[PDB]
Amino acid sequence: PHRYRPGTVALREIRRYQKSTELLIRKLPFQRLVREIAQDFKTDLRFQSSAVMALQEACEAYLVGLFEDTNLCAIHAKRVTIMPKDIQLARRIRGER
Amino acid sequence: ARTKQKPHRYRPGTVALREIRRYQKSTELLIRKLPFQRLVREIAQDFKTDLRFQSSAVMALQEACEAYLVGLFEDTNLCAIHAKRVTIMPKDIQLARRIRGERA
Amino acid sequence: KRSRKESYSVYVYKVLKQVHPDTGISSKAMGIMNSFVNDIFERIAGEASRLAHYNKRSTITSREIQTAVRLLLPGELAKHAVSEGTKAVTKYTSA
Amino acid sequence: KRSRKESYSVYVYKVLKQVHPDTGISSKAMGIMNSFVNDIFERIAGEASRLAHYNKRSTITSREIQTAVRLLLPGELAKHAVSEGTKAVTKYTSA
Amino acid sequence: RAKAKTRSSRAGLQFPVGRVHRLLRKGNYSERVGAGAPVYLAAVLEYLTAEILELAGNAARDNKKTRIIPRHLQLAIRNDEELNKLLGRVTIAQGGVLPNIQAVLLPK
Amino acid sequence: KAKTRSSRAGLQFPVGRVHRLLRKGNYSERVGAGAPVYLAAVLEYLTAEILELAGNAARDNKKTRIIPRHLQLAIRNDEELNKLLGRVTIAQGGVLPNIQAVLLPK
Amino acid sequence: VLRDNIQGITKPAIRRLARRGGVKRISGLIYEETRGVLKVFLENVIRDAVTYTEHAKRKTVTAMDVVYALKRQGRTLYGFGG
Amino acid sequence: VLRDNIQGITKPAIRRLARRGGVKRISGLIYEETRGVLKVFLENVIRDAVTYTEHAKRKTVTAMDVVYALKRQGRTLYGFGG
Repeated sequence: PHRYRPGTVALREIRRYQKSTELLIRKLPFQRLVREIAQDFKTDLRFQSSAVMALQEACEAYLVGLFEDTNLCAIHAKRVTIMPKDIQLARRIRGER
Repeated sequence: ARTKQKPHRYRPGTVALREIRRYQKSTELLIRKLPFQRLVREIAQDFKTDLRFQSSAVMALQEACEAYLVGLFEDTNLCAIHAKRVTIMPKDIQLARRIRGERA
Repeated sequence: KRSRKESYSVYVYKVLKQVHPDTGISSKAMGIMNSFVNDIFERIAGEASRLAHYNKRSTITSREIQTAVRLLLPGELAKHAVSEGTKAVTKYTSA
Repeated sequence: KRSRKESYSVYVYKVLKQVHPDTGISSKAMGIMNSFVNDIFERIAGEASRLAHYNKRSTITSREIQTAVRLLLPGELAKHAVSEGTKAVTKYTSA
Repeated sequence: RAKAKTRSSRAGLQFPVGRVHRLLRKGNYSERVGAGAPVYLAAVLEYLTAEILELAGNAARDNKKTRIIPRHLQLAIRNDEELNKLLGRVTIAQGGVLPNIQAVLLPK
Repeated sequence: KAKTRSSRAGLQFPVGRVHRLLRKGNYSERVGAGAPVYLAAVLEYLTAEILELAGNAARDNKKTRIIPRHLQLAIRNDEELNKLLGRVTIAQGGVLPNIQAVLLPK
Repeated sequence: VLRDNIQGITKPAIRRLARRGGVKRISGLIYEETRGVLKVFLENVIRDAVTYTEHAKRKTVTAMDVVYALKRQGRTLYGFGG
Repeated sequence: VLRDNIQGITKPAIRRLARRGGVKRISGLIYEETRGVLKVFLENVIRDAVTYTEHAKRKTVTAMDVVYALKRQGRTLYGFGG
């Protein structure tokens, strides 16, 4: 049948998800995770809707930026695949670690 | 369960490591005072003419510059090792500065 | 709710209407612009207060604001912003 | 005649003679220590003022200082610093 | 008493000089606040907002739309040099990202 | 017969001077009674911490007087202080001896 | 008492976040790394948000607390009030 | 006048700065790059120092102007006053 060579659909997805502005993580799992994390600093906490929306926005921005830096470190080493050492280098240079 | 409760020559790279130790032990400034002072004066002159500098001002500038460059070289060395090299090249400086956010 | 929430919506709308006569603006974009205005305001004000503390002064003047604008904005932006500010002040005092 | 330059030299020397009773200190090191004290003071005071602004209060109390310490210092530094501040305030008000 | 004329109308501005004055006073910046400080600050703020709004409106009209959305503000900010340097550490809600693909990832 | 406030609290740092710096610094319209006491206490704590680490660094170097190199060693060798002073340059402090593993000969 | 909840950040969502970043090929071990870094970032922000909230003597976390906790880390966020 | 002077930052000095950074082998083209980046950093700092100085209506650049211009870029410097 009709198949696409490996990478074609990847470029299509890159264009499609760079053309859009919507969120990329589901809201309910992220909300559960945020509540579980906050369960350690204080019990019986309540969140507004906008608080969780803001947290999701900030987290997605952070992760997208990190992936750009990681792709840079991957192209530096004459590679196309990103690997965990790329993330570690990008975070070390940034000053996070 | 647990209950666990014929003239001597050093091989290329030796003097480099000796120098690395020597200059990571020390604390002096590694640039000469006079050329750095002249450079600072030229720059500030093309900003605003007829300027004067206290000595401690140029000393502060030299300290800040050297600290900046040492940090940049550390990051460059990591970016060189990442690509399986030992030699640092300009593209490593560019990558480190781009990731830090100083250029892009 | 008795409390009132002053914002910059009406002024941003006046600016927009003189810049682009027939272009509206969404509510989310208006919130973006509100946050932008507040952020830049407090940046300039904080820098002005600092460089008035350095010089043992008590008053925040046009000079402090001009120097804060020169310290915070990049080149061309700072040049044009200084032009606008001085024009406004000279038109004001001669009124 | 030229004015007086207040600093923290004598209090730093007292603290040093308490921890290490027989080691001196240089002059450039004392300069570093004065700069450190000033920097940390400014950081905590700025955070406390921001906190008092957010909550529409017009007073800086030990509660604001404590929250600013919790926000600024990392890890166990925060625990020990809060212990010290609380002990000192309790001893001061008991008299 | 003479007929009131506001301070913004005297300076020839669209932003409020009185409100900016009151915010500078109440903000604990200095014990006294001059007379031209609010005029200067208002003119600067108006200039900056007009700049961003013009850029965003152009970006929207180039997309064949009539109204500005946060995507247009993001596209306007990230495509300018000095504006991008002034707002480099700012996240804009629902703004997205700038489309670019590295040259080695492309086919062939 | 007039005691000081730092002596009433049991400190070495001055409470009156910290109170004055808080007042004339344009931080708030009013300043409480225990804010300077709390602040002096935490300042003294941090001072003593870093000074103790630097004095140990000076002793193991066969010296009897603290220099900026010892302050740099003390700060950079501790994790919490390296987080607190991560974006600070100490004049004439040098660096930490560190050679990467792939550079050493083998 | 909520548990695990970190595998709710599925693999397709991370692949989408990478595609928006321009990545063409993705490894097999980056999902663990991304979950780890997301958890770290979230803890660092939520700690400060909760600190602000409890200083105000409230039990509800407002959006302003979040934007303040973000601003204090150099991650200013426009469009949510302020 | 005071023209040239950027070649006054000689090659041995840059080699020393690299050795203190831990570098074992150095290329041939990094000296140009280092001179460029040093010049950029210096202009960015000196512009602000001179701005402070001329706001104070002085003709001499004090060390406090330099430490302020550095502090305003996240490069705090201890030991020179302040």
